[PDB]
Amino acid sequence: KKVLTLEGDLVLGGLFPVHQKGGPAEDCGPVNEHRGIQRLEAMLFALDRINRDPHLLPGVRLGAHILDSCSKDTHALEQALDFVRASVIGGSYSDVSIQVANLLRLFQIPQISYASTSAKLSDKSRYDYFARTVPPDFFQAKAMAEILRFFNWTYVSTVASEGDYGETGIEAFELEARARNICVATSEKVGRAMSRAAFEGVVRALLQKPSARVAVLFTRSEDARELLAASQRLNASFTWVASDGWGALESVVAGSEGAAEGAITIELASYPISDFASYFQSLDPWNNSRNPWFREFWEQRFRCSFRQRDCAAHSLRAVPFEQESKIMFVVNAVYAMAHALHNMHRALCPNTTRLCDAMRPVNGRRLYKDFVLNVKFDAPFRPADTHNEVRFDRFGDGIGRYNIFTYLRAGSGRYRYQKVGYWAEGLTLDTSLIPWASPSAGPLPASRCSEPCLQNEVKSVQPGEVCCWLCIPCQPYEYRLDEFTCADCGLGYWPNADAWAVGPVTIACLGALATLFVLGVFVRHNATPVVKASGRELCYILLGGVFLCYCMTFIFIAKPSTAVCTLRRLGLGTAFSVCYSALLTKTNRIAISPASQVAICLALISGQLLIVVAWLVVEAPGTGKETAPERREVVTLRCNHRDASMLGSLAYNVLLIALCTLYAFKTRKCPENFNEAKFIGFTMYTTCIIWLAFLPIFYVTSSDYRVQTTTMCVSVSLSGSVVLGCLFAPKLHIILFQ
Amino acid sequence: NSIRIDGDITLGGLFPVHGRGSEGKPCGELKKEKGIHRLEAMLFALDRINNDPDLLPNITLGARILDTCSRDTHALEQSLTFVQALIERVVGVIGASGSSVSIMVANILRLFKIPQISYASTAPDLSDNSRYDFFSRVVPSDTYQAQAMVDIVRALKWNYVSTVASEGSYGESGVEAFIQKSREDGGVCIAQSVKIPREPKAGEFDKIIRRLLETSNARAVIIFANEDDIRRVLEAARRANQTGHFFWMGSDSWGSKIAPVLHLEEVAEGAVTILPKRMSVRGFDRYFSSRTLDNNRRNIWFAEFWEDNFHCKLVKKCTNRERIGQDSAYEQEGKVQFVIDAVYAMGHALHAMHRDLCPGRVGLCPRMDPVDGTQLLKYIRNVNFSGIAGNPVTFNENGDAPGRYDIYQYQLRAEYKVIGSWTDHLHLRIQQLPRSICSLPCQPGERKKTVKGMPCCWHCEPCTGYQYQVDRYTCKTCPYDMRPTENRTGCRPIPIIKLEWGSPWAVLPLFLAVVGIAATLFVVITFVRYNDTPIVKASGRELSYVLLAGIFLCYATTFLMIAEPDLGTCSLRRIFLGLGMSISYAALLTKTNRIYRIFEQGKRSVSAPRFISPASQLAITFSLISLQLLGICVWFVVDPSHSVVDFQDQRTLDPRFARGVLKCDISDLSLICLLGYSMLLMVTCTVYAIKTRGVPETFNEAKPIGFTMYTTCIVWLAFIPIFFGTSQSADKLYIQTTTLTVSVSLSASVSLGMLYMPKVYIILFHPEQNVPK
Ligand SMILES: N[C@@H](CCP(=O)(O)O)C(=O)O
Repeated sequence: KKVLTLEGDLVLGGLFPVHQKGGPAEDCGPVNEHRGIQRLEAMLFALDRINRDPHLLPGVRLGAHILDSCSKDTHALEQALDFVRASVIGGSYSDVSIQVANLLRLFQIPQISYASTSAKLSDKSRYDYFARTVPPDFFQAKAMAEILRFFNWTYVSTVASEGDYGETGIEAFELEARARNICVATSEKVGRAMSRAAFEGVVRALLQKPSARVAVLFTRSEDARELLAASQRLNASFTWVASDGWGALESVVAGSEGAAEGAITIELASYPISDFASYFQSLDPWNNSRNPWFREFWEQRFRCSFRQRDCAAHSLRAVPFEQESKIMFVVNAVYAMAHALHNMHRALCPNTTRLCDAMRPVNGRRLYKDFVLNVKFDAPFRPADTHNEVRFDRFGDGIGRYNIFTYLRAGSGRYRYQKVGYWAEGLTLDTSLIPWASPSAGPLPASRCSEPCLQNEVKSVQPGEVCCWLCIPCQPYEYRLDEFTCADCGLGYWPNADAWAVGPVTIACLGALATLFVLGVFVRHNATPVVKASGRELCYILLGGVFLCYCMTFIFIAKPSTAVCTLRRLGLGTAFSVCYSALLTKTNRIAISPASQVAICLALISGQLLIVVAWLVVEAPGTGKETAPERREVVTLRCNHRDASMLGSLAYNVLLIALCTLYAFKTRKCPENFNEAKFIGFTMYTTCIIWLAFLPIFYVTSSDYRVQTTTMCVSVSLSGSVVLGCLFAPKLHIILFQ
Repeated sequence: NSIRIDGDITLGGLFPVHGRGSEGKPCGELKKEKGIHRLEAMLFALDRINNDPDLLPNITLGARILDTCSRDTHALEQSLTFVQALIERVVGVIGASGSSVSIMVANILRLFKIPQISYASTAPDLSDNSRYDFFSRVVPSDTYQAQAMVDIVRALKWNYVSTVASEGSYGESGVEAFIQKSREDGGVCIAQSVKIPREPKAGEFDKIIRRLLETSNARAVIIFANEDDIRRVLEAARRANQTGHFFWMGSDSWGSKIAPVLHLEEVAEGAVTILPKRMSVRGFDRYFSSRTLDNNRRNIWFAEFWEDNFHCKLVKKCTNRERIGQDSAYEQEGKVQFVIDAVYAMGHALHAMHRDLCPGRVGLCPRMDPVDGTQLLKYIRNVNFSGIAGNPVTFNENGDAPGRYDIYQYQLRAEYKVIGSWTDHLHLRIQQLPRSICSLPCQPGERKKTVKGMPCCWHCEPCTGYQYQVDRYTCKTCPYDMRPTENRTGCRPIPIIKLEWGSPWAVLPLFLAVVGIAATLFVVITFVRYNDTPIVKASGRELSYVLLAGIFLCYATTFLMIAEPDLGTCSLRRIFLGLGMSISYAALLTKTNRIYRIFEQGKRSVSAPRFISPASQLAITFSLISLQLLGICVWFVVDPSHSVVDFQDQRTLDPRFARGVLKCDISDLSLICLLGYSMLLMVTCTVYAIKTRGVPETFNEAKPIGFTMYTTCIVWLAFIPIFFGTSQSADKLYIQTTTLTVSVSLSASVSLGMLYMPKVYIILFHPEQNVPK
């Protein structure tokens, strides 16, 4: 009926729960001392201070139409509409703040809540012009997730009440959690309207998944009570944290002081206005009659009656005064609106010290987007030691301050809340104040499983425990694929997608030089008996075997193709098909004239090796990188005829003369130039042995392509040279020394 | 201000009596064709409801009417008087009009639990029941009419179109619904979409047309805008001389309304627009036509109705007696059925409520004064009845009437004729007018490339090179067998070139080789006739035999080098490319060596060189021949004879001139290696000729042999530079072949010129000289 009408140049309407619900009996119940009247009086104290403020709106006296919500939606609109008719700060409970916004926006009238938090009033597609002096409990997600990060704590069970605010906080928490790589072990909502066993069931469900032995709660305290009672009854072993829906609330921790130790709560930090507490404590509305609902307040606050003027004898100040911290939002809402108006006037009435006609109409968005959210200062009457940067984000979220505190063991007294730290936009905490984490207390109970193993080891794929997957190595040829395996690369060792070769080069070159230095001795002496008595064409085919060993050595190291590996294998015949075989006729003539005997031998040499040539030039397998799933960094192989028994045909070609003819060793007894006759008998035998000594490399070195290439290259050059000298010794003795 | 009609219960009503307007009057001209036409009809229906013994029995239904103007901020402010009566009491409203008018009001009345019904705005937005929990239309939304427009464009087989809409939820979401449904169908691309401001500038419309005309593959335009917006565009069309350039179309925003088309009748010929399925109301048409304009009580604008419909005061004051039906002042109102329907529908819902809420009463029941509109809403959705003119009244729970509407054609001679109808499917029959379709179809070989990703559009790109078509969008390379059809429908044989033995160049060796054989035989016959005469025996009769056979083959080989390709040709060619060169040298080596050995042997011993006897010497010649035969056999083994067709050599830029070649596949490796061995015998012969420089004239053939080699080795060696130098020519098929034929035939000629021809002359013509020299 009454609206505390205040006079002014600009009138701000508003809406407070002066009365409780009268349910179906009356529309209005008794007055709300703490929710209604104290908040209104604080509003008025602030409004009078604003009108008397030398810097804030000096040209605009603020009048008012403050409505009685009667704690009902019906009244909120029957009365909110009066401010439209008349041409807003209000909203305590939320059904009211929402519906009022639905009407005010239609007339381009902005609304700031002073107490209503609800996250639904974030939806600007339905509620565009509004601001919330208090951020909804959704925000606590941010702090909650940060507390878990502080603790290195991460993998965790979580709970809401049956609250839609509970859903809101849980969804919000999931978002903030995922952003920080924090995993839900498991979670649920919790009815008020369920048996104690159901509350125990919730606690058991936590305790039934002990991958971490810790949890977090969104709630309202009636639930937090029975949850904490169930925790205590079950002797539940965990640590846990709650939303300020159970912040502090000594009342919850009374049945279960012991279980209550393992926990922290947020509260929105309290910064009571002592100036207003003073004004209210000394307030005496009997005389200061402006607020019409005080007569009821007096009668019930002090037990008296004004019917007989009995309350008149009991000054209101007689009853001790206390206030909710909430008073600061009542005040911030009026100052924030006044400031928005102030800035609006600086923008629309820039050169005038009194309200301008520009502000007679309702301005919509001009207030809302440009001045209402763009508020930034320290709140008046706030304790001097701190700051709240009153501001709103683009959705009207009033930016705020929050105490983070734990319930301490008191072996010498009652258990007490203790500030550990605070939240603001981020978290600060002193660990020494935590009973389960301060270093002397030991570590937090399991709150972890496994690391971001996403590398040379990658996660397992353990069913269920995804956020707890084991760490497992890949295999030494692969590259990163998923969080849990690796793709096979190209060929090479773990790709992430000839040291002694100088040996054979040196010996081959030296072999060739020595070979020809000696040939020139034999050739210079072609007209000398040392050559006339020799199978000179064969002497030369034999000597040439070392020169060929040299040539073959370089072929042996040619980039692999069938063009060269066939020759390579044949070359292991060739070297002695000539280096041993000339002994055949030397031996024969000492042991169809000699000229023909030589031609016959030459034909035999070529014939037998050519049989083998025919056998190898027809082999299909060639060169490549077959390599091995082992080693992997093996590059460019010679033809894949490893340990091929066809090689025995080369050994044969040599033994065909070298072992199979040694009856002729008797030649050493022949009375013709004994220096040579003795050596032919000696060297045929010795040579067979020397060559056989080199031979085993055919299988011995097959395990390593660089080693066997290097080895055969040296052995071929060396074997040939060692052997030639076996008989050249007496030939050169005579030529060079006689 | 407003009309206040007494009754026992009251129903609100809302209509654009004014349009929008200026800042001082947001309410300019009277829109009589949405407003007062329909208002009287509502009031008519209101009286009929009150006069209906079976509807709201014993209850007078009163009313409250307001003028929307059109700028909907006027609606609400007003709604506030209406609202104070709601919270003299009003039960509900007929609210309707355009978008901004309906959507603002749906958000105020629902907050007091007051139901609202629309005879008008079809916009999608109002089907959000979380925002319009108290609301229904009485018509199908733009979700249907947009689909219908898409179906009609697809029935026109058009693909490419321009749209225009003015501001406000109706236009802006409506055309956006058409755009999205068109895109979902995929059979259409939007050339463009043009917004009209609520307050456009004059001349913008000419600019709009010029923009509409840029997309010249469109000949049609779609409209959701209001009446006036359309005249500004079609008036511009007259100025722009676009009359009959275009098809034009409308959602419900315009149609049977005559003020759109009048004075611009040729503009938008055949234009197709939609109206919600509508019938006239004869009882009203009659009443309206016959009503005296000063006998209409409780209608504050009816005096204005006279003034605007009769173009004079009710100065030119004219007699009030004239019926509106007697002048141009009168016609049938296009939507009157809906406004009458909507008010009855609420009356029927109220009736259903009384039979529920107040089942034992007629006349007033106190329970309905503070009636919970939720129950009123239940009957708004639950009541189903045959409406006025027999049109069934039903709408779903989001308040859409189910889709049903009629398709009209603007016919000149001029009226909107029915083309057909739609209920999620078209039933149209056809007037002949332009087409709106994007890219035009493409020729054979014109492989389409899509214009961007735009489904209805392409570039008709002609296929190229050796490619032939495989899809409307795709062409692919024809294999080596063929060069494309010019139409690129497929592919056609590469013409294959053969080496012609009669070509201008092939004819030279073709006949020289024959002459060579004839000359060789002249010599052979003489030698045979004189086989037992010393003049023949002295040079080695058998050695002569082999040399002459060699010469014969040299020429036979060259003749055959230009022989028609076959496998028989390849095998014989390869064996003889070798033999036709090597036999001659093998024979020369044997004989030349015999001379050299005798010459040097005589310096040390009288004994003839051992094995110089023909018994061994002939074998030497044949052994050298066999060594080559074995090498040739290897060449056949590693890479065997084949008659093949070369496509790759002349795959030219213009495939009509692409030519393949039918050739014997003799690799240049063997073409040379088959000659290389023979060359080495030639080299050896040259060396023997050098070794023999000290040989005296007493050796009958020692000198002319040296001479044959002096020339022969050049004839041959000249082959290589030419063979390779000409290897890059398009004509190499005959150039390299004749290069080879010429040196082989010439070498044969050289041998005859020094060793046989002058000897034959003496053997045959001078018997007195037939001595062993
Ligand atoms: N303004 C209305 C015209 C039809 P009415 O006469 O109002 O029923 C409309 O846009 O649909």
